Amino acid sequence: TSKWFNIDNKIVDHRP
Amino acid sequence: MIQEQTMLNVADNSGARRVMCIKVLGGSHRRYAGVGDIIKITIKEAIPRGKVKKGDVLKAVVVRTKKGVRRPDGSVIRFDGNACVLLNNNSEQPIGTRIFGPVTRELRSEKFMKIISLAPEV
Amino acid sequence: MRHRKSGRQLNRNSSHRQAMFRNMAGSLVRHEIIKTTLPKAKELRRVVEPLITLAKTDSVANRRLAFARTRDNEIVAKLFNELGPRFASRAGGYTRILKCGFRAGDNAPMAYIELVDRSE
Amino acid sequence: AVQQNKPTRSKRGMRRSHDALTAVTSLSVDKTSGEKHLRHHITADGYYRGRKVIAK
Amino acid sequence: MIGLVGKKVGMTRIFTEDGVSIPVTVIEVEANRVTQVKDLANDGYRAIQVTTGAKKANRVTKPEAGHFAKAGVEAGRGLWEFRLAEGEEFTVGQSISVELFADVKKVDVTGTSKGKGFAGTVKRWNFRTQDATHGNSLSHRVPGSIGQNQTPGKVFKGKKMAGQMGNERVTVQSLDVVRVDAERNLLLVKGAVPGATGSDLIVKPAVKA
Amino acid sequence: SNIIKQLEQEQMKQDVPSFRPGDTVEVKVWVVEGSKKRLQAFEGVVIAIRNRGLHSAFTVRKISNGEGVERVFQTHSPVVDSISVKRRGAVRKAKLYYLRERTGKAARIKERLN
RNA sequence: CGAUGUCGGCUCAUCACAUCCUGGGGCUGAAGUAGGUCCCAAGGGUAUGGCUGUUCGCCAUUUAAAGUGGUACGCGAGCUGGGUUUAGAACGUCGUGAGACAGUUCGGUCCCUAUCUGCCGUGGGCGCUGGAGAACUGAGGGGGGCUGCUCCUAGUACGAGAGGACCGGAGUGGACGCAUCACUGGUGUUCGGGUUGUCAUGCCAAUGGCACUGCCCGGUAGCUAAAUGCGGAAGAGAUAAGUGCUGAAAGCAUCUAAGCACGAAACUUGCCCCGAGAUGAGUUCUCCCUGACCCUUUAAGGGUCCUGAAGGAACGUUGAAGACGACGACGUUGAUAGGCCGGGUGUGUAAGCGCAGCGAUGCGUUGAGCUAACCGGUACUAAUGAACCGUGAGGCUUAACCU
RNA sequence: AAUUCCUUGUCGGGUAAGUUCCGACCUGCACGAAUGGCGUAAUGAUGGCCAGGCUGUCUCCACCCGAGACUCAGUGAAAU
RNA sequence: ACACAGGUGGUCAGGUAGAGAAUACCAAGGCGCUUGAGAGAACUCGGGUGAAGGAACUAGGCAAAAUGGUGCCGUAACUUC
RNA sequence: AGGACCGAACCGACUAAUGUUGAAAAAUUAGCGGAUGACUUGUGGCUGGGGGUGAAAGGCCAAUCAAACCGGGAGAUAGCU
Ligand SMILES: N[C@@H](Cc1c[nH]c2ccccc12)C(=O)O
Ligand SMILES: [Mg+2]
Ligand SMILES: [Mg+2]
Ligand SMILES: [Mg+2]
Ligand SMILES: [Mg+2]
Ligand SMILES: [Mg+2]
Ligand SMILES: [Mg+2]
Ligand SMILES: [Mg+2]
Ligand SMILES: [Mg+2]
Ligand SMILES: [Mg+2]
Ligand SMILES: [Mg+2]
Ligand SMILES: [Mg+2]
Ligand SMILES: [Mg+2]
Ligand SMILES: [Mg+2]
Ligand SMILES: [Mg+2]
Ligand SMILES: [Mg+2]
Ligand SMILES: [Mg+2]
Ligand SMILES: [Mg+2]
Ligand SMILES: [Mg+2]
Ligand SMILES: [Mg+2]
Ligand SMILES: [Mg+2]
Ligand SMILES: [Mg+2]
Ligand SMILES: [Mg+2]
Ligand SMILES: [Mg+2]
Ligand SMILES: [Mg+2]
Ligand SMILES: [Mg+2]
Ligand SMILES: [Mg+2]
Ligand SMILES: [Mg+2]
Ligand SMILES: [Mg+2]
Ligand SMILES: [Mg+2]
Ligand SMILES: [Mg+2]
Ligand SMILES: [Mg+2]
Ligand SMILES: [Mg+2]
Repeated sequence: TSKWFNIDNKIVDHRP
Repeated sequence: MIQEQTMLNVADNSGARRVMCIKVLGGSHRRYAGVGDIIKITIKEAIPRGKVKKGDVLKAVVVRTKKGVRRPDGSVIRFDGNACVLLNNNSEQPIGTRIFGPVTRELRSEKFMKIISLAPEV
Repeated sequence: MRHRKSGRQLNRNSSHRQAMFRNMAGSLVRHEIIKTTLPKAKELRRVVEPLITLAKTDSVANRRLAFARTRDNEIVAKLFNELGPRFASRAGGYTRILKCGFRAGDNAPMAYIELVDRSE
Repeated sequence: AVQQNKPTRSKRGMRRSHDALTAVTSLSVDKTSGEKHLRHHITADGYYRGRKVIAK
Repeated sequence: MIGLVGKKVGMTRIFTEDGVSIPVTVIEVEANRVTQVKDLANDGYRAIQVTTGAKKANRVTKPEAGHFAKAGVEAGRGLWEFRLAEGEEFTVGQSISVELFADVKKVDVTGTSKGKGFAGTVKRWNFRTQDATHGNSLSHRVPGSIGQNQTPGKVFKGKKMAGQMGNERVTVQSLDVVRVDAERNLLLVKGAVPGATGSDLIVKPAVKA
Repeated sequence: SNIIKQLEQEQMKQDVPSFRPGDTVEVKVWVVEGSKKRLQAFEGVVIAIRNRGLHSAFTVRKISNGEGVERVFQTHSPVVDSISVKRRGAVRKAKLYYLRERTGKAARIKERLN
């Protein structure tokens, strides 16, 4: 499946 | 060892009763005052009559510290509590006129003579 | 950081250690030989040899102490009657540690410890 | 933290330059029984420094 | 001038008439016997080489022994040089006592610091300790950042980091000499010198005022 | 500590009487008052004692003019001169630190009388 | 755009100099105290708090000072997650509405075991031209470089007054640093004692387990700071801005073109530490090896028997040395560790027996009993007789001494 | 003001010092009466502010007891 | 997906203290959890104690620390009583 | 008497640290809420995909949800990589 950090929004969204 | 914040009792009239150290004067970053050093002070308690009133900002002389004092030979004097004598902001020099509780020999200063002249001990 | 400290830890806590060297002192004073790891063996000395010494003088008290440690009346008994007098004249060093070395299951470094006059 | 390139077969070997073992040499003989043994250790039979301790 | 080799027996007060406690390290200073003199001829420099203790015969090697052999032997603990400066000494185990410091007021003293073995920052370098609390995740005594970003793109040399601490040379300097006592081989210098009890010490008159 | 010890006991007072935690000793200490070198008396309860040869000290607790003061004398110091016991305390307890939490009538200690 | 994590704080930094303080100067509308401004200077130092997410800023109070900038507006494979920024919700606002806002409002998961470079430590290998044990030389590198106040000079110089010096002394501080446990103390689950609940040792009495070390009072060594010693320097060289001497080019003037003197926390040193892988592998002292013999393509050639040193390593007992390696002490001709003897220190009058008492309990024997890592001693135990590694006189050339 | 941009508005209070808080003013950028207005005892793992106690949260970190980290033996992964 | 610190309804229920099926120590009974042995570093995890100070920390007292039982005495604004 | 009070079982999931190639695809430890009620629980039943159910979050409908899963149209179409 996918690692938790990839699914998680705060770490992943990082630069909008 | 007195340091910013820290309540002190007062060993004179003037009428302070409870007082808080808001600065250890005498040097950049100086951590502690003790022995017979000078500190800036904000009155927290104050009797109703009294020379001083609550909220005043003055200086004062550490006269008893619980960590006490050493001097030569290796002995120690410790006092159960922390007390000071209020000084007028310009002239140092007690604003009070009577001293209470014992004071120590270290205080044998030109400016602090009036304290040991008063004061019933050491 | 250990400078001048004394007393091994054997990866236990004070409690466990205390009870173990108790069971072991027994196991030694009883059988007069035991097989055990060299570290455990060496420490055993600082438990046992004092007991034997203590026994060299018989009194009610000295027994009752030898019972607060060890806690086995059979061994406070073997001391005092047997080991006490049996060494009454010996300066110290009632034991000796002989090393066989390297237990199979865990490669632990091994050794025998016996009462020094075992003879039997 | 992970490699960016496969370490080589060479590099592997290098790292193992120190992983090699030492023999013994200090193997020594009992004065009574014949017996090879580790120095300062009981022999197979239970001899050590000539004397026979341990029946086993 | 030169100085001597001693042994820290260490640390006790001596009281004075007018009532003051002078903490002193007690340095035992057995006579130092010059094992060799050195000269601009046998290249280099002017220095003397002493030994002081006593050593087990079965511990003294052939060479060490042969070296002691030239001049009055009785092999000591070790050897130490002191550089010279218009003072002179002949090698026949000249033997130098604590006599030397009768008139000295100074003295510098050098030991081998107690061995802390590790420390890491905080102990080693007085680094500050991160929030003990307040959300800190596994970073309470850690060193924190150790560089900038791409542009140094490296850690600079000599960065303060965790590692071996103590068990190294260190000397102290100044140190008033309190008492000199020949035929007792004692030297009381005022307070605290590096290294542990029993360890070897080198004392020399202070280089600073 | 064999070469010490020697250096030490050759400084120790010998006249020191025996006291005991609980006793109400009076220590008379030298003091260069200002111009005069006089004696000054400190009288209080012995609340803790040393017992380390030359380095022997003890702590005396006074309760002066309101709240306490404690003095640790190094017993073998010149500045002490005189020390006499003045009352015998019944405590069974080596350190009387608990007295600090007491006050007056609550802090009295029985005579030892034996 | 098959991901280049972002404000602020925290921790740690590092450079620049357009220098905040300290240092040296010129000018001053520089009397003095004290300012202003420009020049030189980057060695070191360069605030705690209130409010706010802040940076900032305002305010309080300090200080010699609270410098301006670069470093992915340094620093999230170091921390935080308050701000902006996920799905919830509401206000105001816009919109018929879904919804929306650099409007506001309350609530939400920041992973990565370090291969490489770097960096802090610490070993192994080989080299350094016979081997070996020490002691060195010091190319080179790193560390350190802060400053207040009081007293004397002197109420003198200066100034109508008020006020108040340079220069030079002497003490004593702040922050920082190194070291150390003698003092003062912290810790002290390995010492002693008190005490609650309960279980057990047959029972009384005395003891042990478990309850956070059950709770707690003390506390030995060690480790330690708040504890107590010490440090920044003096001096020397060459300079910066600057001031000069002498002095022509240019009869004069001129610090400069020749020549000479001053001159600062910057520079080179002095102080402390590392340091011969300094392959440019250095110096000094000491110790050790003085057998035979064969083969070929005959040369820094290979080998056989004898030999096995100085020393090293291994092993053992080990250390105020230590992650492991390493480093130090010792191995019976022995105090290396444990034990043991005596002492100390801690605790604070054991158990047993007696006395008083109805009893709880008190007293006597008794400052008893017990007492770790301490001290001084002591071969009782354990450190074996040996084995192992390491060799057997150490290249060529030239020169200088001698043969 | 869960609504105020200008805004840390202004005045009063608390603090040595208060962009928050409590009380007011009204100039309501852009409250308002069942997409309810204004109050309200009690209740709340609700939001903001204050004080006593308390303290290793901090000044500033020290020591200790345990589990890892380190060494030996056995087994033996991972992303890239 | 595992000899997985998780989830799984009903039944029985001793002693000492205790209000108690809380809690602590036990009985009957059942277990020591399928790597161990040494070391006594940094750091990390979980605990204990701390001179003087006492919120100065920080977005915020986050976390820790403190309070803690029974009987009696006694208890303010306000209140829908 | 009580959607009454304190508090275990039982039901919950407010804070923190740990864990994040876990012991665990959502738990552990210390604290926390409810605990005679709109409580909680075993067994069995009914509701079906633009449909269910929803004290309402776009929640849940088998570790899947702004339209479940399985097979089919099927080699959908892809001016894009
Ligand atoms: N257990 C995860 C949280 C988590 C689980 N599944 C996730 C999926 C997406 C984001 C986070 C998660 C953690 O370490 O926090
Ligand atoms: Mg010892
Ligand atoms: Mg226990
Ligand atoms: Mg986490
Ligand atoms: Mg932590
Ligand atoms: Mg680059
Ligand atoms: Mg990436
Ligand atoms: Mg400039
Ligand atoms: Mg940035
Ligand atoms: Mg937020
Ligand atoms: Mg005048
Ligand atoms: Mg005049
Ligand atoms: Mg009984
Ligand atoms: Mg409001
Ligand atoms: Mg509407
Ligand atoms: Mg509710
Ligand atoms: Mg392994
Ligand atoms: Mg299993
Ligand atoms: Mg299972
Ligand atoms: Mg239970
Ligand atoms: Mg297991
Ligand atoms: Mg293990
Ligand atoms: Mg404290
Ligand atoms: Mg506040
Ligand atoms: Mg702050
Ligand atoms: Mg604050
Ligand atoms: Mg809390
Ligand atoms: Mg708690
Ligand atoms: Mg209810
Ligand atoms: Mg309830
Ligand atoms: Mg689902
Ligand atoms: Mg297709
Ligand atoms: Mg088709």
